[PDB]
Formats: sequence, structure tokens, C-alpha cells
Amino acid sequence: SPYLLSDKEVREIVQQSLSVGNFAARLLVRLFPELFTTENLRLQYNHSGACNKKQLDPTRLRLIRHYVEAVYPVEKMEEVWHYECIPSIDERCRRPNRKKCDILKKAKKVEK
Amino acid sequence: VPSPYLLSDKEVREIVQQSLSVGNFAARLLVRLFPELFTTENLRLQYNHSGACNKKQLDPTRLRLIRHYVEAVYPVEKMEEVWHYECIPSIDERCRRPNRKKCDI
DNA sequence: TGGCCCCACGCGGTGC
DNA sequence: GCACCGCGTGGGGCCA
DNA sequence: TGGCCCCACGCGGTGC
DNA sequence: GCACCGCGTGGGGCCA
Repeated sequence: SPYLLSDKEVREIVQQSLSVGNFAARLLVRLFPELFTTENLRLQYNHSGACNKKQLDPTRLRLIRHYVEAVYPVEKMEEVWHYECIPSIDERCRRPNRKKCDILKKAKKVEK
Repeated sequence: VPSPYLLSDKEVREIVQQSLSVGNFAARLLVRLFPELFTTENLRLQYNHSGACNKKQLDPTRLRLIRHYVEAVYPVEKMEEVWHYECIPSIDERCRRPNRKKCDI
């Protein structure tokens, strides 16, 4: 399809997203820019065409669904492992036995 | 390669219980799976996960195994009902959201 | 306590 | 410059 | 702050 | 009736 976003940009949106719902909402603005001008064409639309409103382009809405169900959970785990587990593993490997300040306080007290 | 490094469900569950967070959980698995680096000789100091900063690289086989346990205890979010019950309401809300709140107007 | 552990964070290095 | 990556560091809570 | 943003929720309409 | 569906609404968190 033509309205494809880059893998890297999609990952960025996942990271910036506050929740899965907010993640979809961000993709909506990113993929439907014409509705989100200061003209607020967005107000004439919803996802289904309910309440006498126009229906959001189901092609792009199906793409948003794809990112939510196929990419979003994988990128959320990927970002947890890389940003939390890996830093913690490295910290544990390089952690000193005694702090630099605790060593110097002993170095001072022992000679004073 | 790992016959001994293979942890049972009971052993993994115990490590989860003493760990304070997912990150700390990964750190404990590191100690549990790399006992030779965490002796009083502190060979751990020559290593990190990638081999950056002139350090040696942790065995990527066991490091992948640590990942496996981390995602085995803290798995993927099953998005089954999420699209219909969370995303769709948010999409409609964003489409109808007013510029100013009415209480502020 | 005071020692061990966890994690947050300013930092310099890297690399384009 | 700036996005990214591990370091050294110390506040701080738990524990024995 | 105050503007932007997010999301929860009572509500009437719809449709079986 | 009743389960379901988008609406209009306002409490509240983030930020510069």
C-alpha cells in the first residue's frame, strides 16, 4: 500500500504513546493529516460512519489496526528489554563493590 | 549448549519473587546464569552485554536466554479485545474532540 | 546503625 | 550539533 | 499558572 | 426491554 510509514517512525510513535488507545490516536493524526488542519474536518468523521457522520477511510484505518495488533506489542517488549533490562545488566556487571565516596571516607578516617 | 543453565518454572518463579522490577529481574538472571563472573574474583568487571568500551561481551547465547525468561514472565499484551474496546473509542474521541472545553467556553 | 543492593543521572565518547 | 550508548557516581531503602 | 492533551463516563440513540 | 454504541462532557496530568 502507498500510505506506509517507516519502521523507525512507527517505533518512535510506540515509544511516545501513552497507551495503546493513544497509540492508535496518534497514527490517526499522522495518517489523516487533512482532517486535522485548523479547519477541523475531523469533526465530520468517525470510524464507522455512525450518527450521520462520514466514515474514516477504511484502507488506512485497517493499516492502523495492523500496527496496533502486529507491531505495537512487539515494539513495547523490544523497548522494555533494550531500555530497562540491558541497562540493568550492564550496571550489574560494572557495579563496584564499595562506592567511591565510601572508600574515601574510610581512607580518611583510617589515617586521621 | 546450556543443560545446567536451564531453569525450571519453580526456579524462575523464585527469582521473580525476590526481584524488585523487570530490570532487576534481568539482573538477577544474569547472576544466576553467569556464576563464574560473580565470584569474589569479580571477573564480571571485564564484561558488558555488547562488548562496548573495550570490554568483553557477555555470551550472547545465555544473554538471549535471559531475554527468554524475561519475556516468559512478562509476556506480550494480547491485543484481542483491545482494538474494539480501546483504540476505536480513542479514534472517535480524537475525531470529535473540541478545540475548547465547554466549561472553559 | 552500617553494609549491600538498586536505580537514577550527569557525563564523555562515538559516529554521522 | 545531536541522537545514541555505557560509564562512574551517589542518594536512598532494605536488611541482618 | 494556562493551554494542550488524554480518558473516563453519564447519556440518548440505535438495533436486535 | 436491553445490550451496545458513539456522543458531549469535565476531572486532571503534563509542560514551559
